[PDB]
This record gives sequence, structure tokens and C-alpha cells, in this order.
Amino acid sequence: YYAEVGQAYETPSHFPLSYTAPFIYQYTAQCWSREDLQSYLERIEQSSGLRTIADAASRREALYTWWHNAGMNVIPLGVLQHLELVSRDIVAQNARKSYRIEQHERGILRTPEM
Amino acid sequence: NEEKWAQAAMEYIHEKNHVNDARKRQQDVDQERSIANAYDRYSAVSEAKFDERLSRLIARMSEALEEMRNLGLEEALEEAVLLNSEQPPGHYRRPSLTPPLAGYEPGFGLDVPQLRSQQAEYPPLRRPTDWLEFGEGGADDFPYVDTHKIEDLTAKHEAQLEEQHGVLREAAPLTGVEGEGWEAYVALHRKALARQHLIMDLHNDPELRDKYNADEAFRAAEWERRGMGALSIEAPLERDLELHYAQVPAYEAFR
Amino acid sequence: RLDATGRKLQKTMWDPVLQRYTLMKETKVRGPFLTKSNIARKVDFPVGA
Amino acid sequence: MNDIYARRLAQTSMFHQLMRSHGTLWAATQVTKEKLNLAFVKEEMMRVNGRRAMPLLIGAAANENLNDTHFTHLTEHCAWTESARAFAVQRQTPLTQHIASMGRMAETITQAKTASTSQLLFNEHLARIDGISEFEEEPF
Amino acid sequence: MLYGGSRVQYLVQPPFTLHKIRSENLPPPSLYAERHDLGLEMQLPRDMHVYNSINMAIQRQVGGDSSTLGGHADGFDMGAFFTEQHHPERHHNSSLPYAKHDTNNVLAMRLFPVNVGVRARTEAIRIRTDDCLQRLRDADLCAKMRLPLEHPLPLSRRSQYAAIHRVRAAAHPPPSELSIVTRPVDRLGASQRWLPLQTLKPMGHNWSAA
Amino acid sequence: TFHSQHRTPIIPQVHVHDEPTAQRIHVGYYLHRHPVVKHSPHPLETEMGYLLEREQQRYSRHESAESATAFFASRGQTIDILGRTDPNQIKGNFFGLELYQDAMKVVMQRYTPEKRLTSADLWQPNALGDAPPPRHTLHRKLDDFLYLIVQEGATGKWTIPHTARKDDESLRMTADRAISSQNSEGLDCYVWSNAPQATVFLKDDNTRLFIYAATYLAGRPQFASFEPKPKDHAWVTRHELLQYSDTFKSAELLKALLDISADGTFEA
Amino acid sequence: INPSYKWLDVEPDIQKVYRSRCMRAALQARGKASMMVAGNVHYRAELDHVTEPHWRERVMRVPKATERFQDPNYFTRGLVPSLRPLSRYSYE
Amino acid sequence: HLVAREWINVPEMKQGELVERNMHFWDTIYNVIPELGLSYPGQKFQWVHSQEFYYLKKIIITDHNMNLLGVTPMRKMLVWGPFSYYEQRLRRLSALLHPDDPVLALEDPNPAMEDKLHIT
Amino acid sequence: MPTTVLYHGDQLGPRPLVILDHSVARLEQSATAVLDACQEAAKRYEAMLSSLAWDHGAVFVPLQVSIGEINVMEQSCRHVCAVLDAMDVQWSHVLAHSYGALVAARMAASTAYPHRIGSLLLLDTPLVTEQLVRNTKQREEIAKAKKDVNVPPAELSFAIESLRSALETTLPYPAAVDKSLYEDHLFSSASVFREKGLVRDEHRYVPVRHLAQVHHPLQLLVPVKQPITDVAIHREFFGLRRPAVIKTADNHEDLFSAKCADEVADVVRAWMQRFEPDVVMKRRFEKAAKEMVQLMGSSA
Amino acid sequence: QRERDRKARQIEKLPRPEALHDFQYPYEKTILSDSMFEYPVYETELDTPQLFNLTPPPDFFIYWNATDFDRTAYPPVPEDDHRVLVPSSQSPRWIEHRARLLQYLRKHEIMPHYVPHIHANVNLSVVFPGQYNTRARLTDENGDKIPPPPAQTKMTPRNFWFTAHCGNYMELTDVQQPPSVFFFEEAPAAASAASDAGEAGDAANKQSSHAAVNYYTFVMLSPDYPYRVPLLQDRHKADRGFFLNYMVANL
Amino acid sequence: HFKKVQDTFWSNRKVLVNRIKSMHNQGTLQSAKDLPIKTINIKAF
Amino acid sequence: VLNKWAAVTKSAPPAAGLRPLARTVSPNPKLRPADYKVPYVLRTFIKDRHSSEMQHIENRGMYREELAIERSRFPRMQKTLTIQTDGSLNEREFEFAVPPVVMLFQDRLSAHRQRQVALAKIGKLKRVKSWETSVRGKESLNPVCNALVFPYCVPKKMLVRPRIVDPL
Repeated sequence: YYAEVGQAYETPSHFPLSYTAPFIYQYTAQCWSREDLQSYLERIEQSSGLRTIADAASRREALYTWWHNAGMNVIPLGVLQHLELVSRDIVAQNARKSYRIEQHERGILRTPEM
Repeated sequence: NEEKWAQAAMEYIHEKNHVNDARKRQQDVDQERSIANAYDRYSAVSEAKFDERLSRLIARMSEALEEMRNLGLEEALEEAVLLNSEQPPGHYRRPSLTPPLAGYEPGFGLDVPQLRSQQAEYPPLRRPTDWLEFGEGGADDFPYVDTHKIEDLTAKHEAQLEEQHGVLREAAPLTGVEGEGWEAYVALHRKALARQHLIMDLHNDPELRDKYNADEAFRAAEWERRGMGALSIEAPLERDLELHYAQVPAYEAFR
Repeated sequence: RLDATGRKLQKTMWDPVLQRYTLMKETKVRGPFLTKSNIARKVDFPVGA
Repeated sequence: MNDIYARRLAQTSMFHQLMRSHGTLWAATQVTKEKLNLAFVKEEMMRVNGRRAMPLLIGAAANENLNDTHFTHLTEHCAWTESARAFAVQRQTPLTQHIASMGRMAETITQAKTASTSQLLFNEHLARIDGISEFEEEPF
Repeated sequence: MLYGGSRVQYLVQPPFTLHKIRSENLPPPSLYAERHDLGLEMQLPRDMHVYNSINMAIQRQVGGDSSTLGGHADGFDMGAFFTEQHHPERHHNSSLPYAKHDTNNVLAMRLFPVNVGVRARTEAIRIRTDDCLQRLRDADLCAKMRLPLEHPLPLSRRSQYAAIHRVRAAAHPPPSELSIVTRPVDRLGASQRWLPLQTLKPMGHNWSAA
Repeated sequence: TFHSQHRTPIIPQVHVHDEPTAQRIHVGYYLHRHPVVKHSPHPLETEMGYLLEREQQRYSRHESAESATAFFASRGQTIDILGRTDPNQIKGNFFGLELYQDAMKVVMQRYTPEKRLTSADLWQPNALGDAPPPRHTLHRKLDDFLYLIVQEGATGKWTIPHTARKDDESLRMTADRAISSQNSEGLDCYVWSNAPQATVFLKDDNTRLFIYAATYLAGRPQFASFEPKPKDHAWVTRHELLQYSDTFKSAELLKALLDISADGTFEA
Repeated sequence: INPSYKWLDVEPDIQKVYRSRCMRAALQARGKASMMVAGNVHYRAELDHVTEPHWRERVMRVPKATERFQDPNYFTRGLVPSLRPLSRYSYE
Repeated sequence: HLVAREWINVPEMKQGELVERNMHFWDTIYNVIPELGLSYPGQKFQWVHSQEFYYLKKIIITDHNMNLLGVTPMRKMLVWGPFSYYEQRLRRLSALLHPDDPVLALEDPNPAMEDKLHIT
Repeated sequence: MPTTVLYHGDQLGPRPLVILDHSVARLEQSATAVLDACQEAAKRYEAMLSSLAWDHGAVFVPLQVSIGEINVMEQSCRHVCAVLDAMDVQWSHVLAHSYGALVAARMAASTAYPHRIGSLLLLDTPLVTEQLVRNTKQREEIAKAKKDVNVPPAELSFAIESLRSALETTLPYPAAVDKSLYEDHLFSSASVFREKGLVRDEHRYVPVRHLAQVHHPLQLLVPVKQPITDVAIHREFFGLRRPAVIKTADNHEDLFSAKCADEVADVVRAWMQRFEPDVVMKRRFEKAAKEMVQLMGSSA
Repeated sequence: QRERDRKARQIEKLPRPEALHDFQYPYEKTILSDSMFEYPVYETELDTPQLFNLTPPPDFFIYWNATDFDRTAYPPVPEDDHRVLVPSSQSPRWIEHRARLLQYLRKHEIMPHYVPHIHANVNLSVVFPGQYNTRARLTDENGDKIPPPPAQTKMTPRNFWFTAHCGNYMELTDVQQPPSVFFFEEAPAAASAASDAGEAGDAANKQSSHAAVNYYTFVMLSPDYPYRVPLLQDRHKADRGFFLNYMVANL
Repeated sequence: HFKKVQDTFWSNRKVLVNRIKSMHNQGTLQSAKDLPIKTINIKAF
Repeated sequence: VLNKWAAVTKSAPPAAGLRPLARTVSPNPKLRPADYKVPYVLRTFIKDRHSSEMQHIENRGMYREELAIERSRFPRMQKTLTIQTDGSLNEREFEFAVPPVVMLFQDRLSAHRQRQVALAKIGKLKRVKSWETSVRGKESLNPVCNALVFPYCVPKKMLVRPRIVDPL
């Protein structure tokens, strides 16, 4: 839902989680109102030790175990495996952007359409 | 008339994976299984009482070479640690079933001038050092070659055994006891040549010799980068045990 | 092709009639394939009373 | 029961053949700083005595050039004189040693048949069993 | 080993170590894998409309490959492909093993007398199957109506009184209704005369297409 | 094998050249005799013989063929020199040399193999249960090793023939002359190592002994010519060396002797 | 490795790609899609190199005949799940 | 499949009188199949267990046995439990075979003529 | 370790015969009256050994019973294997008539002492009984059948009752003295098996599975008439060798008479002459002597 | 140069008759191992996988009598039985058993679909009064109706394969009696260390059920009431509840 | 299949050494390495 | 492939579970792999294919109820007595048809008793003596090390000395 499409997630990997909600929604409307996600994608930031898109990509195990033993009544794990699918993309693309900017100095010079 | 002898001779070389005996029965093939375990149960205490003695022999020899170093006989070490090359002379006897006879000459004096000949042996016995003395650049002080001719001679075999062991893993594979008996014999050489490759690197480099000897987890790390390890002999669980029903032989059971 | 075989060729092939793997003895491709020579002499099997 | 003679005649030699060999090991285990104990000498003692002989028809099998150093003839014990089967492990059997060379063409058939007879393979074999054998002082 | 190849101690091999399976790791119980694991006459051609079926030029390299997907990405090596694809064998045969082809009822090609010629067998494994289709429809029709099974269902009884519309699951009749007797003529207690379903003649067809 | 010296040179030992102020140091040699016959076969092991020699037979490389000739015969291609196929008569005249046949027919009527059990090893208890009996026969027991323990005429206790270390000699050279001098070069000795085999620090004389394992080959060990003014010698096995422990010189030395002592048995 | 040697992939799910294309082509209409996508034709040269930076060396590396035929005893002792001696070429 | 026992009670006439001789049927098989004696560590997974009779895949021994612990799953067919999940796959295959196809082949004491070796 | 021994010959040789008998007594009393106790046992062997002129000498070791529970067997072995060290002998053929048998079968079975016993000849002593072996093989199957749960308890219950209703007798004692011990410690029927009939703590004497290990060349002597130690069972366990019979003796205690003292030795000497190396060697070369001459006779 | 290289190319036209030790290793010879030929040994047989994932008896002689019809071929009991564990959150066995149980549920379509949010907390073991019966019947010899076995009082190896485990099988003959429910819970504690309560928890007058979660209700429902329909058929195209077999409350 | 591949090696060998004896004769200095089966030492022929 | 609707159709094709297709090298020199060399394994033709195809597997690692004796390598070894020149009776084994006891000349001791008396010709029989070897020919150099201990050599500042010369 997130990698094969290739959206321009302009979110750097250090933003809080509450700023991957506008992406996760566009694939989960008809399931949770947009303002409902911002109740799930905040209880994750408040309760768990995870804050950033880079964290939710490096602590997918530590996050779930929180959800199992603390969430499980409100946050539908649908969000989580959605939250894990974007956080493994926003982190991916930033690696592909940060590299694309770091060659553009070394002189590779490719256009917007690459 | 010759190629027909060879055709019958290279038949003699062929080693075929041949069946178990048809006459074997689960009533004796376990009896011979009962015998062999009744043996390593016997020989164990005869081996446990051997390697325990080298645990003592080595203790005396190490502590006798390190005492020679405290007694100030430093140069005596460097002539006593030297390898004693004189082979036990032909006078040295190998025991037989019965003692020597009191005054026996071969055939009581029936002497054959032919069977007493001086004759050959198949092996040419070329060895890894014949490329040093009996080769070009004839080393005058042969058993005292310059070190750099060892940093290269050893570097020749790791470029030769790694090639000898390449073909002998595809062209002549073999598994089981003789397999793990061949890899061990090989890996013990790629290790023995490695510590040789190591002492030289530990020798000509005057930096590393200090930090090498500085700690332990470094050498046990440096030894792990040299490929040298600690070969772990498989422990004999000879104890009478009931093998799990899935570990039974991979053939139809005996009769 | 070359006379590696003085013996007349033989093979095991699915005999589609019997639905059984049976022998296949070679023979010239032109000729009646069930002549009064392909009759087997009667024999009492090792079955029956 | 020629092996159970050999086995019990290697321990009394791997005892001695280690006495002459502990020195040269002590010198090496002083600079590598490895521990010179039973866990070290055994590994040494196996790489010198035990040498599974490869089928002698590979060419690289007949070319084993590591268990005949000036050292491996000193710490090697007497295992392969007390039973020919212990000998057919380390080397190959006294005849298969010949036929194989003719197999890999290292010696013509005529070089094999005559020099691979039941008699020569007898008096020659009992030379390796004794160690009384021709040398080539200047090996070519 | 330190003894020069004289294998005399620990001759008895120690039995090898067991490689266990984690039964939880396994795939879920799959119905479509329950059906086709056995191996039978055939499935349908995988086409009512010939699209999506399979090509005859690749019908040889199938058999369990209905599941989506070598040792590598691919290069096919031109070996074991062109070495197994057209073996020295598998040529100049006439009957290549049962691959995935919806040929005659091979489940019933095995169960039938070889005595009958071909064109009179493929016309008789169908008249066997044509009955096995009626036996199956009647059980579906009789059970769904809660009726005890009846085999030569009367065309008046068939179309179960206007094919009752299945009143609009299926249920057994109570064991009071059950009994071995199943022919309507034998159920109530028409002429009970009996005749086989088909005539098997050990005659061989006299028109071979070639 | 104990191969002959194929081409291995012999690097001798050399007089040292820097006087290191040699201290109180003796050098003794622990002489012993190679086993004259093989390990007496335990009856279990003979029951292992009928195991292997059965299995090593019924799993032969060529099963039915009785031998190489018996195999080679089956093609009519011979191995022997003279080209004989029927392997029964190859057994009659193996060598094609009829003088050998003469050299045999005499042996098979005159030869009688020697007796492994020396009557010196029919030990009798009526001799006495006292301090160890005088065991001078080097022919004592041909299965085990026979080590030399010698008692001085000084204090009666037992010792290994030991001499001091001169200044410029090594420890092999000392041990080399340590025996040849005390036997007037009348022994054929073989010191295995170029370094000692053991080491014992004394507090009585402060002396530091370097044992050396040497093998008697030939030569009558003239004892009253030894250094430590010996009373009488003893050729005892690694095992009964525990018997002299009561009269033995140094408990620090006895076990430091049993520990380098080999054995033909290893059941201890 | 070599843009001359091509495979034909059929990925079975038609909805899996249609329901993305209809997005990927609806996003890039609003100018909100990124052009560094793997499926971009001109990017694949750089895409691999962002993730696997030394993939040249992983296919260029020549294997010694020892490791290509891992110790057959490791197969009986079960260490290596199954020896494949002929699959030696990295087709990436 | 070949369903046969180790011991078969075969009658025989001794001194003109009928007496039972416990026949060791095991020796009947091994003569028929000299492949079972020649056992090598791969043969129980061999493709064709006996290249003579490639038809033969298992030999179901049916001998009443009194030991508590029966034969281990290596040599016993599981004959209890729900062998499937979604449908007992017999009643599916029980739909395809017809009430007029073979289930028996009883040998013939006196055959009508040389062909009818068994009656189906 | 006792000092009391009866060395029969004048010599003692390298590896003489170490003859055992019943557990003589307990050295809780002084060594002088127990000396007399083992002095009568020799009077059964003093005869047999005389005919068997043994070129190695012959020994007799006394064995004490334990002040405790487990010290009955482990003591006697270390007690025997010491008297082999005080004599400078390993691999001594042994004879046995009584509890002096189990000790050999306790050494020759277990590790840590399998090289002291070279041979083992049983005079009349049964090591196992049909009742004791046909039961223990079930005590191993019930052990699983008590564990595994598929088994039907109608067969399980039947197999247990048939295991106690046909329980094991003590080993028949081939003497009068240890009739205590064979019923006191070794097979104290109230102690050797807990969970009556089902598990038998055979670690005191030896677990029967280990009596299915002893391949020390074993022989049984048997009086032709009514014996103890039925031959039928022993040939099954200790390999298919027929135990040579004493065709003259009636029962036990008649092996030692004058009627048999020659052949009970003239079949035992045949046993010592199966493992003495100089004996087997002379029959070996003199074999090849008579072998070779067959080739010189066929040379014409 | 031109003809030598030609002769050099004649050397490559020359035959290479090279006798081999044995057959070439990859192509003709092959290496067998214990991994290739081994009976499937499930590390844990909770799901009773032998009865479903059948594997042919590899051997040639397959001993099948008639009496092997009676025997109920249940798996062997595994030691360290899960039923006696306690569901603490630090017990190493439990953590293993916690996921292995949730492993089995995902395998059997249950966890994410039928029972969405399983908060695996307590060590439920629903022992059934079981007789290892092959079929419902009457006592054979006694000519009596079999007395319905009493309510299970203790967990035991014999009552292992008659519990409710991760998908195991039970012959319906055994389940015909109401099930005995053994469940152990650990989650209630006086505090995060049961400390500083200062006799609180004692002031809770229902200690065994003092918490708002400690009176438990055991409901048993059978999802496949008419027949076992595939998930992917029934998951989507029907909305029907489950057959409620049993429901005890206030446990 | 077997008999045809065992005998050929004996004709296929005699083709090698005969032709290589000549391909040595022609002055082509043929060391033990450049030729197909290395283990031959022509000086033995 | 013939389907159900063909003008002529065929009977049951063979289920492949019997008479399988061996995956063996195509005779076509293009369809055989690279490493493949023509198998000139000279061998006594084993007739029955039960014992033939067995060679094509390598099952020395597979578990065995028997003991793991190294089989099919040691050909068949006939023991025979060898009476050494001093009458010390050994016993060794050979594969070919050796007779029983073989008289032996040219033993180890006889060779040594030959070299001595031949060294008695030059009179050097007696011995060369180390302590009496006050011959002190040597030299010390920096980058030098023994060569006889090549696998376990050690480099250091090593004294150089010539070997012993034995005329024989």
C-alpha cells in the first residue's frame, strides 16, 4: 500500500508519529475517521516509548509488545501494521532522498524525472 | 597383451559401495554392536589413563624448559629447544610376537644373495623442503634457511593446499568418519601453516608483537581472523541409550 | 546406429493396450505385427488346481 | 588384532615421539602465546600421523606434499607398520599404489606390470616396514 | 585418528541429531490443497472459456505449480532444461505420463477391462460416468429434500415436484427413514426386473483415424 | 614408522660460548628398555579380533575373490613375476628362487619360536615379602618397559645416574657423556630429546636435576664405574617403581619419575 | 548486472497493481508522487546502490573451490541444510 | 501392496494323514525379493524397491503381536483420527467409482478355460 | 585388602589364576578365624588345582561382606583389583563358584575395571534366571507402557499383574553361606524393587542390560546330571557357545571330587590355553608348519 | 606460432582418457544425508499434527494387525506440560508457551479473524473426562452401560490429550461429558510489587476474585456448526454467530 | 553401454600416448602441464 | 497432448510413480555440463541394478546399525608369519596370495649391522662424541630460523652450525 505506490512522503524520519497520519488514512478511510486516527496515533506516542517515524521502524517488536499488553482494546492492530508499513517507507525514501542529495554533490546530477 | 593386464588391474582399484551382508540378522548385528561397545568401554580406561599421563609428561617438560630460563641458561634453551633430528638408529628395535632367538641367523645360515638385495620403494618422498636445498638457489645453511624464504614457502602451500583441497572436495568427496577424518587432517594443516603465517607476521612486524601480547580477547580475536581455532573432538555418548524412533537406520531393518 | 548391438534392440515401454510396461523387441517397421509366429505355446500356470 | 597391536604400540611411541617434539612446540607456543597442553599436542599429533590417503587416481591425490616434512617424519609414530590396514589408510595398499600411477599415467603399463608383481611388492613393502630403502640424495 | 587409521575405538556410530519441525510454522489447512493432493482422473481444463486455461506448449512443466512463485532468479542453464525437457527417453514414446490433461476419465481408465477396444471403451467409461453423475445428483436432490436416497429417481419425482426450489442446507432423514433398499421399485413394495447399466462387448473398433 | 633418516640432516648440539655462571645443576638419564614383545592380548581383545577380521573380511573390496591373484586369475592376467595363475602353487614356491625353498624346508623342521614368558617372571613368594627383590635380569619381562633405578653406596636410597653440568656444555651433551663416561663409552644409548624431560629442586643440596629419557640399545651397564658410588641397580617396570618408594630418595623425585615413565600397558 | 538479459515477470494479482497505478497516476497528477520509485525506468541504476552499496563486489567476487563445495560432512552432520554445488552463479 | 504374514498355517499330509505345518512365509518373500537382504543405507527411500517387481511398494505384514508398545510410526500406518480437515476425502472419491467396477479377485479352483485365471 | 591368600603352586607367574569363592566372612572379626573359613573352601579347590598343573601359579582371594548397603559390591571389586596390584598382574583368568562370580561379572560388566578380568569361568553359579530375565524385559516395556498413553489399560493392567503374579525369585545360591547375602542385600526382595514388580533397582548387583554386555570370554561348567544354572537360558544371553559339560559329575559339589578333578581341570586348562599368548602362538606357528609342508608335498 | 598453436589446438583435439576415482560428483554420484531422509519430528505435538499432515510410513514392511484398530493413536505426552504452568509474566517456559499458543491460533484462522484481540493472560486447560474410548458403546463383558466418568479433579498425563489445546483433536466419544475447566491466573497482584499496600488486598473481600477481572466466564462456541467451511468462503460472504456449546459463569 | 565405454578408454588412451609421442617427436616441447591429463610424465614413456 | 474431445483418444498413460526418469547427462556434447568429463571409471560390471545404482550414491555418512568399520577400501588381507633375521617372529598381512611363514633376509637390524661393519671399513664405527666435540664451528646472524621444523618454525637470532656427515 505504501512502497509500491511511491508517494512523496516529505516527512523526515525524525518527525513525531502524529505526522504519518495523513498518509495512513488515505488507505484506511471507510475504517476510521481521520480525526479518529489522531486519537490512535497519539496514544501510541504517549503510552509507548516510540515517538518518531525512525523509531517505529527500528522498534517494531518493542511497539507490538506494548500494544499487546497495553493497547488491544482501543488501537486496532490494523493501524499498527499500517503504521509499520509507512514507517518502513518514510525511512526508506529518506534514505533514497538523502542519498540522491549526496550524489548530487559528488556530481551525478539527475533531473526531477531522474 | 599389456593393456589387457591393466584392464584387469584397474579393476582391482575400484572401490564400490557394496551392500550389507545378506546373512546378517538383528540377533548378531546387535551382538557385534554389543561387542564394540563392550570394547570402547574397556579401552576407555586404557585411554583415559594415557592422555592423563601426557597431562603429566607435558607438565614436566614445560616446567623444565621454563626452569632453564630462570636458571639463566638462556642460550642453553636456544640449543636445547632445538629439534632433535637424529632418528632412532636401525639398532632400535620394534617388538614382535616372540622374543629374539638365542643366536639365530637368517635361515640358520641358508643365505640367499637375492632376497637380501637393496631395492626400492614406490614413494619418491618429495617434501615441502626439497624446493629449498635440492632446488635452485642452493641454500648453503639449509636447515637454517633465511626467514624470508619461509614467509614465501609457507605462502606457497596456502596457495597450494587451498588448491589441492579445492579439487579433492569435488573430484574425490567422501563423508562419514573418513570424511571428518580428512577435513580435520586438512584443517589442521591450514591451521598449522596459519600459525606459521602468524609468527612471521608476528616476527617481521615490530608493532603488533606488543599489543598482541597485551591482552587475551585480542589474540582469541586475532586467532579467529587467522582461521586458527580449537578443534573439538566429538564426545562419545557410549552410554546405553534408547535412540528415538526416527533416528533408526535409513534402510530396511535386518531379519 | 552403428552396430554397437549385434543383439536385436530391446526396450521397456508402456504397452498402451495392456496399460503395462512390457518388453519392446525391435523389428522391421513393414510387416504384419501379429503373425501366426507370435502365438505363444500353451502352458499351465503355477496357479489353479 | 593387528590393529589392537598397532594402537597399543602407538601410545608407547606417541609418548616418546612427543618427548623429542615438546621442545619445538614449546618454542612456537611461546610467541603465539597459545596454551601448550593436551588440547594442543593432540591436534598436532593428529595432523602428522593420521593422513587419509585420497584415491590415488586424482593426481592431486598422489601429490600430497605435507606429511613428509623433516618434521612429520620425527613426531610420526609407528602405526602403519603393525597392520597393513592402518597402512591402507595413510598410504594406499602396496599394489594399488602402483596400478594407480599407471592409471593416472605417471608410469607406463609396462612400467607397472613388471614392477607391480607379487614378489617385488613383497620385498619392497617389507622395506618401508623396516625403513631400509633406497634414497635419492639429490632429488630431481 | 591420531592412531594411523586403525579404527578400533568408538566404532559404533552415534545416531545423528534430529531436525525438528515447528508444526505452528506450517501453512493453514487449505481446502484446495486437500482436494488435489490425492491425485485422480483430472480437474476441469481450468477453462469453460478457453482463456486462462494453460498452453499445450508448457503442459509438460506443471503438476503442483498452481501455487504462485529456481535456486536463483533464473537462467535455465540449458541443462536439466533441454536435458530433462526432452530426455533421450520421453521421445519416440506414445503415452507420456499423466501430466495435467483433462483426457478421458483416467480414474476409470484404470478400473476398466482392457478387453474392450478403445473407441468402445471411451464410449463406456462415459456411460459409467453418466450414471455416476446421476447417482451424485440424486443424492444431492434426495438429501437436500431430507428424503431417503432413491436412485433411478422417477422423472416425476425428479424435478422434485417442480424442483421444489430447495426449499429456498441439506439434512439427513431420521434413521427411521434409512434402509438398504433404494430402488423405488423396491422401496415401496412397478416390475422389479433388473438389468445392467451398459453392455460391454469385447469387440474392437474397426476405424482407426490413421 | 620410525623411518630411516631419508635426507633429514642432523643438527648437532654445540658447546656454549658465553659462560652464564653455571650453578648447582646435575643431569641424570632415566634409562629404559624398549618392549621386547607386544602387549599381551587381553581375552576381550581376542574376542575383538574375531570381530574385525570377520567384518574386514566379509566387507572386502572384492568380496568373493579370495586374494589379488585369485582376482587377477579370473581374467587369466597374472601379477607374480613368473606368471602363475593357480594361487595354491604360488604359495608353495612363492619366490621363483629354489634356494629359498631349501632355506625354508630346514626352518619348518628346526625352528621353534621363543617363549614369551621368562622364568625370571615366575616370581615365587617364598623368596620373601621384604623390600624389593634384586631384579637384575634385563630379560625380566618382555611386555613392559624396564627402567633403571640405582641406589648409592652412600645412603642406600635409590637414584638415577646423575652428574653435574660443566660450564660450556649443553644439557644434552652433559646427558650424553653422563652415560658414556660412567660406562667408558660401553653403552649404546639414545637420548630422545635435546632438552630435559623433568626437573626437581632439592633443598638438601639446593641441586637442580634434569632427568633425561634414554633407551638402552646395547652395552653392559658397568655400575661400580657409575658416579653416585652405587650399591646395586634395578631394572623395574613403571609399575613396581612404587615398591621402592619406602627406600627411595625423594618423594619429590619418585612421582616426578613415574610421570615421565612410559609404559607398554597404560592400564595404570 | 547486464541490461541485455531480461526476464518476463507475471505477477498474478491484477488488482494489486491496478489499484496502485490508479493511485500512482492520481498522486503524480497532483504532483505529490516521488520519482525515485523502484519502478522508474531511469532510476533503477541508482536504486540498487542506495540499499546494497557493494553489489558489484557481491557478484564479481570469485569463489574458491573450497567454499563452493562446502564440507560434505557438514551435510551429514546437518549444519548446511542442503549442498547445492552447481548453483554458483549470481543472477541478479 | 502385498498383504502377507510371516507364518501361514498351510496343511500338509504326513504319513497319509493331514497335519498342520506352520509355514515360514518370510522365507518365501526374500527368495522372491533378493533386494531386501542387500540393504544399503539409502534403500528404504529408494524409488523402486525391487527392480524386478517395480510394482511392489509396501508389504503389509499382518501378524498378531502381544507386546504392549506396538510398532513405531516408521513401520505402522496411521489408522485412527480425522485424516483431513475440510472433508473426509473418501466420500469425495466415493462419488467417482461405480457400483459395477471391481473390488475383488477371487482365484479360480477350476477355470472355465485358460484365460479366466481369476474372477472379478 | 587382606594378606590372607592361598597361592597354590610354588610360583606366581605374570598372570596367574585368581580363584574366587563365596564371600568368605566379614573381617569385623580378626583375620585368623576367617583364614580358617577360606581354608576349607580351598579344600574344594586344593584338589582340582593339583591336576591342573598351572605354569603361572594360582591364587585365592577372600571377600568380605559390607558393614553397609552399597559397599557389598564396589568394595569387593576394588578389594579384588587391589590384590591384582599387590601382585603385579592385570588380565588374570578367574574361576568362580558363588558370590565370587557376581564380583567378576560386576567388574567385567562395569567400566573402571574391565581390564582386570581377562576370562571368567562359572563352576555352577547362575548369573541370570529365566524368571529374572523374562520379567526384566517386560519391566522395560511396561516402563514405556506405564508412560505412553495410547496403550489400553486392559492390556496394561493385565501385563502388570502377570508381572507380579510371576515375579522373580532370588538367584539360586550355589552354596550355604551367602544364602544370607543372596537373600539379605543383593536381592532383598523388599528393597531391590520399589513399586512392586515394576521397577527393580538393579544398580546394587548389576542392571540386566549390562549382563547383556559382558563379552569377556565366558564359560559355564555343568554337572551332567541335575544341575543348578540351566544351560538353555545362559546360551541365549552370553552368546551361542555350548558350555562344556562335566560328563562324570552328578551335581555341584561333585565337580571337586576325585571323579572329575582331572577333567574339570582338563577342560579348564583348555580355557587357559585359549588366551595365554605363548600357548596360542605355538599352536599358531606349528599350524603354519603343518600348513606349509602341504605345499612341499604338492610340489611334485 | 601458427602450426604450434594449431598443434596446441591439436592437443585440445587430442582425447583426454582420464580414469576417475569414481563417478563425477555432482552429475552422477550424489550425497545422501540424514536431513534428506528423516521422519517428520514435530518439536511439539500440541496441534496433534500427525493426524492431519499424514506422511507415508517410509519403511517397506508395514506391520498392521487387526488389534491396531482399538488403539487410540494419540501423540506421546510431552513433559513440562503447559497445563500446570502458571501465567506469570517472567516465567521463561510461559513466554515460550505464550507465543507458541498465539502461533497456533494464527495458523488456524482463529487469532486475527474470529477472536480479534486475544489478551492471552491465563493458562486455560479444559480437561475433558476421558476414557481413551474408540467409540461410544456399553461395557462389553459386564453387559452394562458405561458409567459417565466423573468430573476431572486433577491434571495428569492421562488427561493431557483430552484438554483444550492449540487445535488438538479429541474423539467425540470423550467430549460427550461436560468438560472440567482448570485455569490458573497470575495477573492479579496487590500492586506492581504487591508492596506498599499496607494490608490492602486483604481489605479486598474477594481475594480469589477481588479484582474486576477475577470472576471468570468460560464460554465454548463452535465456529463450524453445520460443517467446517473455509475461512475465505465464510469470512466474508455470511454473517452468522457460533454454536454456543457451553457457558459457565462466575468461575 | 558399459562395455563400449570401458574398451574405448583403452583405444582412447593409445590414441593419446601414440600421438603425443609423435607430438613430442615433432620438436613440440610438451611439458607436463599444457596437455590434457597433467599427471603424465613423458620422460617415463 | 490429447484431450477429451479429440477424434481419437488414448487409454491410461502411466503414472510416473513407477519406472522413473533418471536425470542423467544428455549424450549431446552441448547439453552436458562443463565440469562433466567422460566417466572412464573402470569397474567390474555389476549385473543387477539393485547393486548397480547403489554406486551412484555416497552414503558413508548415513547412520548404520553395524559398526563404522572402514569398508570397501582395505582389499582382503592375508596374514602370514615373517621370521625376522634375528628370529623375532612378527605377523603381517598382505592382499595377494602370500604363503604361510615367509623366511626373511635383509631386515632392519641386518641393515644396521651392515652399515656398522661397512662403517668399520672406514673405522668410524665407534662414535662421534658431543662433549668431546670441542669443535665449535658456528655463527650467529639475525634473520635466520630452523627449516626442519617448517610447520612450527620460529625466526630469531639463531646460531648456525653444520650437520653431521656420515659416509655410507
